[PDB]
Amino acid sequence: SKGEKLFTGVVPILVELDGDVNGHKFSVSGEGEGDATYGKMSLKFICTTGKLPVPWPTLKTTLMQCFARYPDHMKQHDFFKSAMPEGYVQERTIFFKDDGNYKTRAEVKFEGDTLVNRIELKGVDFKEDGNILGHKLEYNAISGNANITADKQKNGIKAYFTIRHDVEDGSVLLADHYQQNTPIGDGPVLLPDNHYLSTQSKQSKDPNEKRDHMVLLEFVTAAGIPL
Repeated sequence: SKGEKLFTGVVPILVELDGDVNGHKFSVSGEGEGDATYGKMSLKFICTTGKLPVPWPTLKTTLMQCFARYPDHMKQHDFFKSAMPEGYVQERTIFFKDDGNYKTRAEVKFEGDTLVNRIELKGVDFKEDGNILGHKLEYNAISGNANITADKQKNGIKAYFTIRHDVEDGSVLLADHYQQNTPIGDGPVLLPDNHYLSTQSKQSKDPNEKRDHMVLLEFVTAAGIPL
């Protein structure tokens, strides 16, 4: 696809998130640049409705795998880039153990020159005193592997992985992600063989930013097929 070509230089990123967890509505915008050759994303995320009613780290996976660096020999398995510019739908259920789940739906596509990630997120039945709504999560960078497999009956892909979140009482809150992605356009796409994306994240704060925010630097690289 020509879509792989759309990603050879640096690409402006816009992220929009409409959320709702146990009623508390919130919104997060994100702005930055992705440079897929290096697998790099640099982004700043702000909560535009005031304080964020969940921990940022729990929103990280939801807030562009099209920006991953596919080794040249794996590039026949790059579904994300093949779907562009029409984009793809990315849905997830994220099951936090001993607490509620988030259901998320997003469209990742080009709008003019910009890569837009548009998200609806929705969580119910969380514990008002659990470690999410009571803000009891530590603020660490989330790294790990997303495990990809073709889903040919749906012309797209699925992923599955578990993020481990360090809690403040010294414990671990496990978050099981079940992902499904399906192409928005009707063009041909690349339906990969099994592989994973390796993410290396660096989370920080702009000190002079006074709004609730998260500053991210990400590196994502595809792997698990040898040649």
